[PDB]
Amino acid sequence: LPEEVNRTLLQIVQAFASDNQIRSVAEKALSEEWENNIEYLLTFLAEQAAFSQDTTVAALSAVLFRKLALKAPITHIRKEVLAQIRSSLLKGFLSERADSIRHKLSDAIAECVQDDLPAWPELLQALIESLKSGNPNFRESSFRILTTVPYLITAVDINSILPIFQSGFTDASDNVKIAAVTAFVGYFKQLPKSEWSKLGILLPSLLNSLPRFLDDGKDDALASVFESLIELVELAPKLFKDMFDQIIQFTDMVIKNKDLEPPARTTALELLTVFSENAPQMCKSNQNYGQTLVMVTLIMMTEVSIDDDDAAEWIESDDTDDEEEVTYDHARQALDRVALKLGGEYLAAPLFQYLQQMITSTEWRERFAAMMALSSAAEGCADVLIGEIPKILDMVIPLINDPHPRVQYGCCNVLGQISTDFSPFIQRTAHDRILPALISKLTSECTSRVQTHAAAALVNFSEFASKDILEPYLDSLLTNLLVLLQSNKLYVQEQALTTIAFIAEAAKNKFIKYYDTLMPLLLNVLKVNSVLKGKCMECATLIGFAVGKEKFHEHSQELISILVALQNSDDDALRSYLEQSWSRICRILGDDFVPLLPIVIPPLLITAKATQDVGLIEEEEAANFQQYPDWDVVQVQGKHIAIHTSVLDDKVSAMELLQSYATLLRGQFAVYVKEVMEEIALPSLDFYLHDGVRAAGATLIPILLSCLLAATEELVLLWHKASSKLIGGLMSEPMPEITQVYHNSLVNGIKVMGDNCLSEDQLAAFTKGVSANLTDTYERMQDRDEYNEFTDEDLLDEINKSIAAVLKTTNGHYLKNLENIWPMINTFLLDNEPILVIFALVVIGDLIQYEQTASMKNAFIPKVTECLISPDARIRQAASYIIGVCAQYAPSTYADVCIPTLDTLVQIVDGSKLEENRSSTENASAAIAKILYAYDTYTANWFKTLPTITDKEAASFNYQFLSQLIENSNISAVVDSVIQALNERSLTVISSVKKLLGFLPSSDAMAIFNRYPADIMEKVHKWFA
Repeated sequence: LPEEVNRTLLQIVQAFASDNQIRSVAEKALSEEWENNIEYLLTFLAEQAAFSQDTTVAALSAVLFRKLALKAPITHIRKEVLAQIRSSLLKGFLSERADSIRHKLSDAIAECVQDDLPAWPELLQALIESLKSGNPNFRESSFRILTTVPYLITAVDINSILPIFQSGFTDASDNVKIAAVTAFVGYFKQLPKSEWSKLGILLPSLLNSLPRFLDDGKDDALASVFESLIELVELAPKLFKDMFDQIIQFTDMVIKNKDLEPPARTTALELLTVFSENAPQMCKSNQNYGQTLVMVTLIMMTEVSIDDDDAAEWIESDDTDDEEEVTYDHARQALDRVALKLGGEYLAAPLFQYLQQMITSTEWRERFAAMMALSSAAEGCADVLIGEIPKILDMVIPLINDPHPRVQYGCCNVLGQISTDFSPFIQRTAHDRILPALISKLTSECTSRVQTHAAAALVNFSEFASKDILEPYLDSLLTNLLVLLQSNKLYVQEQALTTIAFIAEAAKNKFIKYYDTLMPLLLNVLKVNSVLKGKCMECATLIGFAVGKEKFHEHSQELISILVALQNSDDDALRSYLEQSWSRICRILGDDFVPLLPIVIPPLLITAKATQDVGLIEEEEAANFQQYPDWDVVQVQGKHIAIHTSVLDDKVSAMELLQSYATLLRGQFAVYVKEVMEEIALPSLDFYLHDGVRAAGATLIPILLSCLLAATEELVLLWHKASSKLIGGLMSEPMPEITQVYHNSLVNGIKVMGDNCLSEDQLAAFTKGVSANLTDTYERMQDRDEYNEFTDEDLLDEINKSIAAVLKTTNGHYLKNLENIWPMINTFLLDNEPILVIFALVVIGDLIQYEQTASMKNAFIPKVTECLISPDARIRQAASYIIGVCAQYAPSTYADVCIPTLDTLVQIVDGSKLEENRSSTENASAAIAKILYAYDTYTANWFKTLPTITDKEAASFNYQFLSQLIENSNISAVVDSVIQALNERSLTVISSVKKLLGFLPSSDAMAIFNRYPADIMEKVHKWFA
């Protein structure tokens, strides 16, 4: 560099070390003054990083160099100057640099290796030498560069690179070892699989180098390696098959060694568990995984109240978790997660081997652990455990009265967890065992923690319990809970209110009995602490719904005044109990809520208008932004962003409430429609960073319209704006799941708005979207390895609904646009994948409903007649509906196919009468009835397919036909066929039947409804003329 340039830059970069003022003045100077100067700047910084004897200036420059070299970008730099930079960087790397500075140089160097940059063979050469150096920092930094630039691994000869890694794993220095493993795993995460087979052979060397960490007592570094291995299991789990037992045994060995600090034990557990989430067939196929996993997690769950056998510290504290019981926490999460992926088929047996034993230990911690373990595994193993239910209770329930209060707590928990996981069956079956067990723990004989947890477990039970089942136990439950309500400890009171609330909600009308006593107790609590009052308001309004409006009106006025007070006064946890309560009052009050809207809606508007609160951010400026629970950072197109997740979640919550107020208030909500639609719903579709928002936006639309419609041009303006943005969203929406919501949204919009609600350019725009969606679905299904082991059906189901909706609103005229995507529809019809076939068949049936299709008759009847006798009942269903609809709307143009196939329909109609394909064969039945109407042996066949109970449109036709086959000793089958249809709520046919019964003796007539029980004879009486 020119000598002047140097001291200019030297001064500025020295201003960087320091204060805001001196350091911002330097920042300005650089960003304002320094495409004319970039290569000088780059050259300067690279020289500083390489040669400056000042640590701080050196570091700074290296970091700056890295930042500015991406921004440049490095590609657009003069070959002449790249070379100089590369050489000085390399010279600095190979000189005497402090460890931290070599790291930064390494990362700068990485910025100068790029596929389209001129070849840099000096780097390869310097790395090969450095890996052989006796200075650990040279070795570490070399693997680091191969971590950042993994493609360099491909550029080295295979017979050099393999020994490089084997040496890496084996190195004297732990830091070198960590860097080699990082680099090794990094390889897999940056290169295509076609390249993997080339380092894969090394996994054994890596695994074999593991026990050495334990020998050296270097378990903290073991944890780092376990973390790289965790990533490798996600990428290439199969690679570990057949060294499988050796990693399993090794992690077993480590987890059991309980004077290791926990990091190495918890990461080893994570390694174990992650296999089940990435290679379930593998873990299932070896008995040893399940066994080690269960054994190991049971041990860890024992690690509670350490050095505190009485649990003194725990009885005194609140019912929140002591998050300092880390290994215990990890163990239950693990057991849960594995159980979920492998199922009970695979782990009930090993689990129970160990439970039996620990249940009876004299170590309380083990009896506890057994409860917590069952409790963790229960969801996952539901499939098997749902039928070992009395056996479970026999083991669990004795401990309800265990000497030790934590075992008691433990027992309450299992009863709670199980009540949820085995619902609704367990409510029906075990109330006689469960409720008394729990109720007995409510008494003030027991400790605060246990009483509260028993009360907690009662919520779990109640969620899925019948009012009828709970009824005999209410008095007992209530009297006990009232005691806890008076407890002296905040948390006991709070749980008591919540338990009462949720019991009440289940009890419904059976709770009316208890209302007069409870409600003033509740009012007094309110008049007297945010969670208490919120939990109290929640309890009051849940009680209010359970008892109904009239009864709730005894205190509603006062309650409402307290709500208002609470809302407008000087925890954000309260805001929610308030919101949900107002909303619950509106479900109780019906139209009487309307006066309250001006209290309740304004705060919801504010929240529901939160903008996409985004920070276009920088690489380092992330990991710290990531610290916050309330924030998450993602990458859009390489360049990153910080999104305030909490705020966006809150927007959704508020939109949900706006949506339910609209749904219940209907016409009454009309005053808000324009505001919510334009300032909330619609802008929400452009929230590309949060799909909940986008979805809530779409579901709001038709509900808003329907509200304005019921009250009253603006409706049209709004609808036009809305439908347009939905349609345009169909082409640009990346998530198929959201795409489905838009279509469903349009269908609902169309049903609200009625006839011809869409314009011609809209219809064309909807077709491109439909086409893009059909295109992207085909391409995803043409997807499905050496290393690895309904959202599409649902989307297509909805697209069928939108197309039908659009056809109906246009009354056929959409057939013109429909021609453009016939190639799509055709490919589908003759693919193999049954889902695409069903889609196309269903579209086809819609086309025919609107004799102008002959154009195509020749193209799809061959496939339809195939489909008729497919193994797949959903295919037969779609096909027969098509044939039925052919005869109905296009009778002369399809007379030739319909009558031939008529025999096929008599055959398909005869597994037919099952639940699973009752659907299919009911359509066939209706299909033949349709044909017999459009154009005697056949009709007698048809009859032997009644009654029709599952499909509504089919049933509609068959009994219309049955009514014509009459008005223009089968008599008890005739009547029954009809009674069954009504009774099963599938579908004037009655008028025809009356006349038939007229033509019989009074005693013959009466004997038909000999068979029928009282409840359906109550209904029969109220059906007849």
